[PDB]
Amino acid sequence: GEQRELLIQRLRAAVHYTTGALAQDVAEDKGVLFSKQTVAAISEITFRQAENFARDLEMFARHAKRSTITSEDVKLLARRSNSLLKYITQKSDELASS
Amino acid sequence: GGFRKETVERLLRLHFRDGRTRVNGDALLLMAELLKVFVREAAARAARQAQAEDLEKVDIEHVEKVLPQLLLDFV
Amino acid sequence: TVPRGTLRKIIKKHKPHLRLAANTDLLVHLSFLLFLHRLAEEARTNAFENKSKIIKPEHTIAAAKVILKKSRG
Amino acid sequence: EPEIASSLIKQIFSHYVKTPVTRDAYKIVEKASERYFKQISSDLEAYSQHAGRKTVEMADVELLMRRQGLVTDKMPLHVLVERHLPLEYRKLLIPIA
Repeated sequence: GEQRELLIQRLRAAVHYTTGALAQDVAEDKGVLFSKQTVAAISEITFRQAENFARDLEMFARHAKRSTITSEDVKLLARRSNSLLKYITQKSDELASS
Repeated sequence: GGFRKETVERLLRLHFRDGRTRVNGDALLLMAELLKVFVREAAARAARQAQAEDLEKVDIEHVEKVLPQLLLDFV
Repeated sequence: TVPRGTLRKIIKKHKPHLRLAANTDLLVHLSFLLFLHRLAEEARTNAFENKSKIIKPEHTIAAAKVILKKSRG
Repeated sequence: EPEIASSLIKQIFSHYVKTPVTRDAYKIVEKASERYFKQISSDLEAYSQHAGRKTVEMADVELLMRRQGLVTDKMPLHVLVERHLPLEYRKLLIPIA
């Protein structure tokens, strides 16, 4: 149980590092400072959304009688935004070409 | 920059409701690009918001004001 | 009670070679019902936020945008 | 050309809502309905083609209603059926329990 909580922390603070990075980049382009609390939030929010990308990806595969998540599963996930789906289908046509 | 493939993987695994559930590789890359987009989006909508309030500092209330719409447009 | 065949007919019209099964149209029906339920809940609260006692098109449109989004698969 | 009754949609909507509703507002509700059926149509095409079937099975729908946010942990599908479905329609969904 404790080992889990430790995984939690390493992760949460991980998504925090990357969040803060992406966050700065947007900050430079747009020319505005993000409060620390701002990035904190964006971070937690990202973390939470993960739970639903997760449980929906689980669902999405196990519906194909499968335990292993494919590019197809991400695409299905991403179907609900035409812009978003267009873009991730692009990223997968780049990634598929190897 | 971006998200570490491994951390994505451990993040997805954390929330799975059945032990045996696992993720392929090119998936993990795409879940990475996807996460990046979600974050750059929250950041930019919040910044948009602040900037349109004639503010230099993007503050937490901006993340909240844009948050509900963000969750919608996205998944 | 259900215009079930009308259900199968609607979908056939959208997805012709998509064939349904069993009672599945009863669940599709239910999803539709619960869609309406949502659109109602939402639209009512949009009126009560408008200081209005009456459901007006503006309210229904707002709602349709949101609930219709919540409805995607 | 085919759809569920304008009148039935109106009935169901003004039931769940319990408020007077402008005629034109039901116009709107009906449009929104045409869109709903269109969308979930394309979806179920997807869910089925995903599990390798050319036919939509019951699990595709439960998957849908789950993905909508209707069927969840604290509110399971059998409940929705129990609450919002006419006795005659739940008998085939809840042959007993």
